[PDB]
Amino acid sequence: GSVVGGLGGYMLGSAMSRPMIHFGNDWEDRYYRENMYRYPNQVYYRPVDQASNQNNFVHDCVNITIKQHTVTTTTKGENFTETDVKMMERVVEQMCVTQYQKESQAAADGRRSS
Repeated sequence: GSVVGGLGGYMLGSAMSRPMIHFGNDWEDRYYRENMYRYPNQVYYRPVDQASNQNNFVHDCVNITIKQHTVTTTTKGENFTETDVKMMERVVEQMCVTQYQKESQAAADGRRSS
């Protein structure tokens, strides 16, 4: 899975499932579900050595995977709205929270295996 000219060496995760978010609003929970199939399954990441945190890895990951959904995708027939992107800021966070933990464990525990 490519990008607009790579991202400077960024890696790409395995496909993932949809998180159950708990926004609090029934309109969000509905809207989320009404579009849950359109959200990404995979997230880009950087390797865990130089940066390594649950903040910066995960913020940038949202910015990035969203950007691929904004430009690598909206120029091929997609057209996410503000509200769809606002949902995506959560969906990719949850995904890249796990991707961070996976990559960290697979580094620290040595189990380099997605």
